[PDB]
Amino acid sequence: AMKLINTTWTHQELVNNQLDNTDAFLVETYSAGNTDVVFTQAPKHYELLISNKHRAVKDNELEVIREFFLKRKIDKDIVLMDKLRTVHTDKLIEISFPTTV
Ligand code: NA
Ligand code: NA
Repeated sequence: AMKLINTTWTHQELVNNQLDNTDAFLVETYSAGNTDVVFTQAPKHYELLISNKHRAVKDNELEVIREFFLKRKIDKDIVLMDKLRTVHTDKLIEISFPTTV
């Protein structure tokens, strides 16, 4: 089955572009097979950007990716879990996780 692979080490342009020009203070990238994930933390919000150049991203994929970040990467204690926002477009899913701090 499909595992999330941290690919940050070979996305150093993108990591730095996002750190220097955005409110993000953490930027990481991951593969989920041929699906690409960008994960960030900034004051007041974490973000996941999930996209797939070839195909629509499937619902079970979304669920596996989301629950991986929630379990491993996101401090749920500061997240506003009733205020999650998920924007679904054609080949792009955007999940916002507001935070107290
Ligand atoms: Na920044
Ligand atoms: Na963020």
